[PDB]
Amino acid sequence: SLVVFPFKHEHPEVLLHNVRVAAAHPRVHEVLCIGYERDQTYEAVERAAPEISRATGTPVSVRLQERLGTLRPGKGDGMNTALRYFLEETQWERIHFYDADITSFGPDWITKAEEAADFGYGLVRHYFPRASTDAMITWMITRTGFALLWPHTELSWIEQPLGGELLMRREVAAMLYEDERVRRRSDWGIDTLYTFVTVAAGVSIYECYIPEGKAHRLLDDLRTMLVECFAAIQSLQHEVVGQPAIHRQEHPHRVPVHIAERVGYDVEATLHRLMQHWTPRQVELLELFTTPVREGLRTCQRRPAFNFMDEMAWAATYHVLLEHFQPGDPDWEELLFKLWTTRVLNYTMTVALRGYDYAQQYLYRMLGRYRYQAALE
Ligand SMILES: [Cl-]
Ligand SMILES: [Mg+2]
Repeated sequence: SLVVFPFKHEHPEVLLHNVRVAAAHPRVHEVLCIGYERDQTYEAVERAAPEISRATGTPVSVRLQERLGTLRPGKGDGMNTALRYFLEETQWERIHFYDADITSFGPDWITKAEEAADFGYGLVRHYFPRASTDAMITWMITRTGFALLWPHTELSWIEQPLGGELLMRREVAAMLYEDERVRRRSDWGIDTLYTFVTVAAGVSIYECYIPEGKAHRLLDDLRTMLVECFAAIQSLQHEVVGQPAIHRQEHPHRVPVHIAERVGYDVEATLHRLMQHWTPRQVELLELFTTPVREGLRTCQRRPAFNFMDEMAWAATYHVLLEHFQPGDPDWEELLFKLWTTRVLNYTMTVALRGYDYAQQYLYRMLGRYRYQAALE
């Protein structure tokens, strides 16, 4: 089996450790790191490779991501390049991906996925305990989209559709490398595409729970990712899903305390950020949205406002966005950012602040309400 770690700008020791771990695992045939560009991290790994290959008996290689897609050159190009390397330079049966920034990696992650594949699953997704204000792109953008657009499918049930930890069988990887929609997503949209396409193709999915968290590197640092993940959904909005998928979730443990109590984003800076980067055009664009959202987002010019951005309003807003949002347009991008920011704040003050369990229950019930609403059409 091949284990891939896509990396951009990571601390070498961090990644090297993970490579060590995967290299030492009895079911791993080869390790490939897939870099954005030849940098500090890249050279550090190119160098350590031999010492590690001798120690473990496992080939270890670094390669550069090639431009296989047509959006921003980002993580999608990396993953896809690894897909190509996997299929064209190796004859291994299964491929894993794990983020490079991870600091809680262990052999048991590899084991759990390998054993689930042995059981018969086509794709294995690792999911993790999250803090109640973590993964607001996942919930408010991805899962919501899937719920509103394909309410009868397994799509909105996928726990972490944006997660980069997974395992594919050779044929699944091949199908994905063949898909033009997949190939195109060179940017942060890659993960959404793997999720969408594997489910749409009727691959059988298992999600395994990693009880210890996912420890990696820690609101507007997220802006590109927000737009690109929203773009991905938008680009798929006309696709049809023509078959069911076997889909099963390892039962989750109670969240660890240090994760439930993890700090979270900066509320003050977020509120302040809602009042910044306005332009008249942003203000004319709001004309496209419903009155409460329009009035709401406009008030943010003078002071932060978010009570208006409830569940229903978010869904309204989502539909307007689906139809009018233009990736690449700086005013649309900022506007999506503000809009999503208010939703996040709303969820934080009216739901998350009521407690971990409450917030979790709320999120699942939200998706359900969205599914039912969409199915009535
Ligand atoms: Cl997220
Ligand atoms: Mg990260």
